Amino acid sequence: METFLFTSESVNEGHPDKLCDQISDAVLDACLEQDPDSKVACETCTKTNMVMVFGEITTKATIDYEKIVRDTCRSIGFISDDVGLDADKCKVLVNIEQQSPDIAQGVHGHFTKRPEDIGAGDQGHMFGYATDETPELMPLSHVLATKIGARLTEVRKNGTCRWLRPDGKTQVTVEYYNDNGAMVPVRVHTVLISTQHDETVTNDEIARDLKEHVIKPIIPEKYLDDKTIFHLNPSGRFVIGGPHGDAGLTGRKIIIDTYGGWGAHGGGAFSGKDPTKVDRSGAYIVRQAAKSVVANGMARRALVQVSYAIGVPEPLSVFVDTYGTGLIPDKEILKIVKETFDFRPGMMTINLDLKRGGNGRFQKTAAYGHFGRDDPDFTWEVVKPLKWDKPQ
Amino acid sequence: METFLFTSESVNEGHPDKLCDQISDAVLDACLEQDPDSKVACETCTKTNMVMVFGEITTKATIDYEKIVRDTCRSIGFISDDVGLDADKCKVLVNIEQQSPDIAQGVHGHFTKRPEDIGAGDQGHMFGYATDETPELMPLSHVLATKIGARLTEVRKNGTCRWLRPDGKTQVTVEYYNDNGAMVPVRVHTVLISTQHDETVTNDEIARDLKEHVIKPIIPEKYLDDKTIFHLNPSGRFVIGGPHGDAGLTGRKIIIDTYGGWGAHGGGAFSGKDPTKVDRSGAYIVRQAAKSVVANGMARRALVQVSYAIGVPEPLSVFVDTYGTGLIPDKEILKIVKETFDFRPGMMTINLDLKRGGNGRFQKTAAYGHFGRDDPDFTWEVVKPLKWD
Ligand SMILES: Nc1ncnc2c1ncn2[C@@H]1O[C@H](COP(=O)(O)CP(=O)(O)OP(=O)(O)O)[C@@H](O)[C@H]1O
Ligand SMILES: Nc1ncnc2c1ncn2[C@@H]1O[C@H](COP(=O)(O)CP(=O)(O)OP(=O)(O)O)[C@@H](O)[C@H]1O
Ligand code: MET
Ligand code: MET
Ligand SMILES: [K+]
Ligand SMILES: [K+]
Ligand SMILES: [Mg+2]
Ligand SMILES: [Mg+2]
Ligand SMILES: [Mg+2]
Ligand SMILES: [Mg+2]
Ligand SMILES: [Mg+2]
Repeated sequence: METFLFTSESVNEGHPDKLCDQISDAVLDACLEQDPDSKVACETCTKTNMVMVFGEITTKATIDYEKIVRDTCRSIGFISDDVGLDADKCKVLVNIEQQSPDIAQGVHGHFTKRPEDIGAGDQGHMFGYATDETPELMPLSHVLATKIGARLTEVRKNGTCRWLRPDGKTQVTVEYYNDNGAMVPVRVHTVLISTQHDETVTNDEIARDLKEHVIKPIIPEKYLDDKTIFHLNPSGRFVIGGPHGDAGLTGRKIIIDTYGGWGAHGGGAFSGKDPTKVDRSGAYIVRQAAKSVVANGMARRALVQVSYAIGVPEPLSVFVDTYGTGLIPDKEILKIVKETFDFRPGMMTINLDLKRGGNGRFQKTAAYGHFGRDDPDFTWEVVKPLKWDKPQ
Repeated sequence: METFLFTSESVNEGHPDKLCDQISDAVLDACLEQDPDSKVACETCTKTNMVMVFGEITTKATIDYEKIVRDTCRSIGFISDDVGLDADKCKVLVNIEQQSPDIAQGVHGHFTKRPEDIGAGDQGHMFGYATDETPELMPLSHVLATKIGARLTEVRKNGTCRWLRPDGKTQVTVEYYNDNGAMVPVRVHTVLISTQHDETVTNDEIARDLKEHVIKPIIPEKYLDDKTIFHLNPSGRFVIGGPHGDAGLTGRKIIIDTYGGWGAHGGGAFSGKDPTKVDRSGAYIVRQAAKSVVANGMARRALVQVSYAIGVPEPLSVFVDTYGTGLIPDKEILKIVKETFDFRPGMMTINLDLKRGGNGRFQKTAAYGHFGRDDPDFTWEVVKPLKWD
């Protein structure tokens, strides 16, 4: 049986880049809760004892940027210089201005353009992907790395591993077989975790606890064997973490946000962006398309690209590829996708309910990936029925 | 003839995200020039009247961060509030500290580990890609978007289009034919440019000038026809730009830095990173491997993944896929790539000469893409001979 090794990583919510995504999306949530028509382009960065929120917001909302920043950091567990950032000591810089009027006239006519006439908030390209290899129609390498990172957070919060600190990363190498273009996981080859820790725990205790409390409960037993490789805190010490160890920025985890290196990426970040930014609304809709093609049994795997021009409602290009797993030709799947899905940003916003913030609607997307989640707020995970001649 | 549409974009050196990449790599260059063993992790961000350099540097170098920032902005053409940032008046913030000692012990033993023992400076995965569809073994959608963006900067600087301002973007949609897994460009479907401009030029003049001075000189005539679509400054006004129009950050153009959506990306940014950061040295080596497989005639297309753990010299995984274009099996190409290439970071650094800064060695990688360039400083663009039958 010929196989190959494919690797995906993740980080948890205490990773300093993920912190920035969550602050950017906490700001988006706060704007939309008061003004659903908010134009939001909120970037965040962090380093030792410093968070800065910067970029462009036009909102009728009254927003306390400082509070949102400190509250977000506090909830993730950045509550002392000892764990790499103190939410209640750190400098909070704010360099927020209104959206460029040159952008605003072209995109939405300063909040006068009707939904079907709203232009793309910028140019770019976006991909959606789905694979039948997991029930959430996501790649197993990604899913396993992601769920391990979430389990790492959970055993700190639930008091199972009292020695953990917020900042952690994971990486899973899966051995795969190609079944007529479909991806069939064989076994997990290598599992890696690097997690921040206090000074009370030995490397033997870290290794024991990570294997028993974190990795074993998440990876299906059928994928683990006596030859599976384990790298557990390979640096040998990870006491210094969060912004103290490593500068964070919004949009530096776009592959961890998406498909772990499977499918494709157009390069646009998600977090801190209102849905006129097709970086977000476009990627969500082409995930809905890719997932719908696979969930309807039209294909075992699907990749969809869309592209846009700033100020133009209609996409410049659309493609569908099923890696030869389609039960009808890709040209016919492309025709069905284009008849079923409205790629116009004004339409995507309403059709996926993307102007709703609050109850951390977008903050939830900013850690543990945007795709393959079952929370009803993830509206682009809802499968659309597709009209086709489905085999008996 | 059955075809499909594939789109790639670019931005030029005046795009605020690309400005950040160039500042981050200007800081790397400046450190390496004095201290080749500099540990550099320099992030940059920018918004109206403000640039900030932040992250971690351990260097024996004496560095003027403010001068490097202002010189980099000045050279790109950010010389007034009128064109979106004033290199001589903007606030320059600096939050640079030394590398975490916890990282330093694990990666390089505080500058004591020998090359073969240097660990990956972090975990992660990187892909390299090559395609025989262009002489540079890069995807045509990416190459055309990139070369159009570079021509856009050129006609501003050389005084061909004097209305231009530094900040511009491109996108090209190519109609492709699949030839048994190989990619064969048929024609250019859609060309888009959005460029910053002064108040002295009409939208009709912009469209005329961009077609005649920027697009026509770059796109091969064989790819352009009467049905090619043009979007030329479709927003209708792009007077405000650079940091004034839009916040920039290092590492927010990783697809424009690489293959324009072709192949794959592991998510690691390049700019501001010394070569112990396998995000950079790992991506460079797997581009060299993918390109070498294609240039040796082993395949018409090649994707190579490598992955690492922090502190471990040897990669955790390697894969080769030729999209069914391989003339020998992918398992055998993987065996030749692993016998030919040394993926240990301490060895990659020396083998690609990545500790040399100066004459903007890394600053030049920080706009117009890291791959498919002819400049001899792009050491990873050198084809290695591969032994096969
Ligand atoms: N008035 C205008 N009309 C058209 N384009 C404009 C414009 N003002 C600015 N732009 C361009 O649009 C660019 C934005 O590109 P991106 O950086 O791709 C946006 P982003 O939302 O930060 O997404 P990213 O995640 O891809 O960085 C600006 O930096 C500039 O080149
Ligand atoms: N001592 C240590 N041992 C192991 N891991 C550590 C560590 N100190 C920090 N790390 C982890 O390594 C992370 C670095 O993750 P990344 O953000 O991927 C690095 P980067 O150079 O910024 O690349 P990027 O482009 O992927 O963002 C830190 O944020 C932290 O989680
Ligand atoms: C076209 S620049 C990208 C969007 C811009 N940041 C805004 O505020 O809408
Ligand atoms: C493992 S954290 C990423 C690297 C870090 N910025 C450094 O200073 O080396
Ligand atoms: K960093
Ligand atoms: K931005
Ligand atoms: Mg990072
Ligand atoms: Mg106060
Ligand atoms: Mg973009
Ligand atoms: Mg940007
Ligand atoms: Mg990384």
